[PDB]
Amino acid sequence: ARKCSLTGKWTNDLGSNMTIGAVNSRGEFTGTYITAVTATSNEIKESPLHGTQNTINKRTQPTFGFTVNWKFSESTTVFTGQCFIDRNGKEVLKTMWLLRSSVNDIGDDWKATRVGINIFTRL
Amino acid sequence: KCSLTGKWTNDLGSNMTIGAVNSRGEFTGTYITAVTATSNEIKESPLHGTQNTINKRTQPTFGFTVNWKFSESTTVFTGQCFIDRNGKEVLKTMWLLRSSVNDIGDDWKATRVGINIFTRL
Amino acid sequence: ARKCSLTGKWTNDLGSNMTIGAVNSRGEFTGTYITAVTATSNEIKESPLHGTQNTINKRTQPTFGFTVNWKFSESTTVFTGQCFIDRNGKEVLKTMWLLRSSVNDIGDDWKATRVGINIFTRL
Amino acid sequence: KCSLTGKWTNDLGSNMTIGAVNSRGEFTGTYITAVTATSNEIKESPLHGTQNTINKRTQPTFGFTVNWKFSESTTVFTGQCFIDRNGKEVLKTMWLLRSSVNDIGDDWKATRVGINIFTRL
Ligand SMILES: CN1C(=O)N(C)[C@H]2CS[C@@H](CCCCC(=O)O)[C@H]21
Ligand SMILES: CN1C(=O)N(C)[C@H]2CS[C@@H](CCCCC(=O)O)[C@H]21
Ligand SMILES: CN1C(=O)N(C)[C@H]2CS[C@@H](CCCCC(=O)O)[C@H]21
Ligand SMILES: CN1C(=O)N(C)[C@H]2CS[C@@H](CCCCC(=O)O)[C@H]21
Ligand SMILES: *[C@@H]1O[C@H](CO)[C@@H](O)[C@H](O)[C@H]1NC(C)=O
Ligand SMILES: *[C@@H]1O[C@H](CO)[C@@H](O)[C@H](O)[C@H]1NC(C)=O
Ligand SMILES: *[C@@H]1O[C@H](CO)[C@@H](O)[C@H](O)[C@H]1NC(C)=O
Ligand SMILES: *[C@@H]1O[C@H](CO)[C@@H](O)[C@H](O)[C@H]1NC(C)=O
Repeated sequence: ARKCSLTGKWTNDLGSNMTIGAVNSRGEFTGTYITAVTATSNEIKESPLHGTQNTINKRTQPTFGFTVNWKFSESTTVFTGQCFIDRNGKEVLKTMWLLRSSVNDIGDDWKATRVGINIFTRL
Repeated sequence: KCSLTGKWTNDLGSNMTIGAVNSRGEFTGTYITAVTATSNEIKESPLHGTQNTINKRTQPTFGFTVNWKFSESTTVFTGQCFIDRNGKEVLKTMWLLRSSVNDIGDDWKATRVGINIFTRL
Repeated sequence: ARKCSLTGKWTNDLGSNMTIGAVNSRGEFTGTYITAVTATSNEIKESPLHGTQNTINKRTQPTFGFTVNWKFSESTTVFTGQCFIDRNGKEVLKTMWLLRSSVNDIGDDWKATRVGINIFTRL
Repeated sequence: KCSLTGKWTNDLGSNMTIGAVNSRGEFTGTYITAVTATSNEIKESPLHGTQNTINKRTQPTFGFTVNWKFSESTTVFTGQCFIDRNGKEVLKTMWLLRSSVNDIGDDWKATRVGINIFTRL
């Protein structure tokens, strides 16, 4: 088995691209995220992401999570998933995400959150 | 106006502290739990995230990741900080708890979802 | 303790009310859903729901699922959960839901689904 | 022109069938799995749902509930029926798997979520 590393350049079937840097010995990493599309009426810009990889038992397919701090809207996405060596020997990030929109009144909180799923593959 | 910095709790009986929020929107914090999805002994785990600063809002959205120290899992949270006129702050979140699975054909059952409100503790 | 039954009239935090009729031998039930808020701009009609309670091992706190076929929107909400006897001995539906919007292009499927959670309590 | 009625599969190897959809949008179908979250023997299971017929879309939304016959669980699916240039149909869906828990204090860990595409069998 290889080790499934988070570090490097990734893409998805939405055509978003994301780059993750070194993971430090606390599991932290930083990177950038450029989306191809958007839920808002706003102009897209690349954005920073920050997260961690779980290092408990030093697993080769670790779980992780990261936050995308969108720099062109009031939104936040969080991703969480696992870095897998797929059947064909490629590393793949299997993720799910929550997209939280900003709402003006707490009475609209019920509808502020979308969910989805994305595979990331090495670009 | 609404700020993430503080000690906070939820109805599961978890306590979370988040420290100061830097110019870039970043913070760190701790998360201690009382109930789990594992048999392993509970340890305090660290957390990192960001609050969105766009248009300098007073009820910002945010996300963070909790890096479990007692299991192989990872939980992410995202929500929005709501404040009233008395300055009562509440964090309305949803979360995803990703378990580790040994084989990729098990990925489908690895993700649990739920919501939690956090109150000032 | 008591059998937690879905049959009856319920309410939530959002001010929605719903009535579930009798549960049949197959665990099927039908009902109506009347909402006090939406994520559209139309006028609220009462909407039909249909679902099932799970009757394996005849649990007193059964899981269930149902579909709300919105009569004033091109959307569908599904709910799934468990009928509990709460701490205070009152019957409660603890549910999670997905709200699926119609999108016009397949490329926009990603953004079509919201998620939340609601307790229902007896009206 | 996108319709639910048919025999379907997904990448987990479950096959579903759905019957005719009546004027009231209702259907019934069956669901057979090859993998489960349970240790019990798989049995085929019934499903019930509706397609949304408002403004009579060629690509309607829908939801259904799978009444598991071999565990105490319920799964609900919701999505949209997409049909392409040549009549190729696909159902884009998302689901919630609700497990049974004994105490209300355990409600929080009871729901998993995922996504699946169904294609014609
Ligand atoms: C493009 N996307 C992507 O590659 N995803 C995996 C999903 C999760 S975040 C969303 C984009 C959000 C921009 C924020 C906003 O519009 O509020 C979508
Ligand atoms: C106590 N909890 C809490 O405050 N939540 C909002 C939910 C989401 S994280 C979960 C605890 C997970 C511990 C790690 C593990 O069990 O592997 C539960
Ligand atoms: C009122 N609601 C309610 O009692 N919920 C638990 C949530 C789940 S469905 C949504 C209402 C949707 C109306 C249909 C539409 O907006 O297209 C919201
Ligand atoms: C095979 N599956 C499938 O085709 N899915 C889309 C997922 C969501 S339901 C689950 C099967 C659950 C069986 C019941 C149980 O384990 O209690 C899995
Ligand atoms: C993703 O990468 C490709 C290849 O580098 C580039 O053509 C494309 O524009 C990138 N996507 C975005 C959204 O910038
Ligand atoms: C949380 O806070 C209260 C008082 O500050 C304390 O009694 C309790 O033990 C703490 N919870 C955990 C899970 O350690
Ligand atoms: C819910 O029922 C209550 C009491 O019967 C009533 O005041 C209210 O109108 C109902 N809600 C809606 C949205 O119809
Ligand atoms: C589903 O359909 C395929 C194609 O007919 C068949 O080989 C397979 O056994 C079926 N799967 C299950 C779980 O019944």
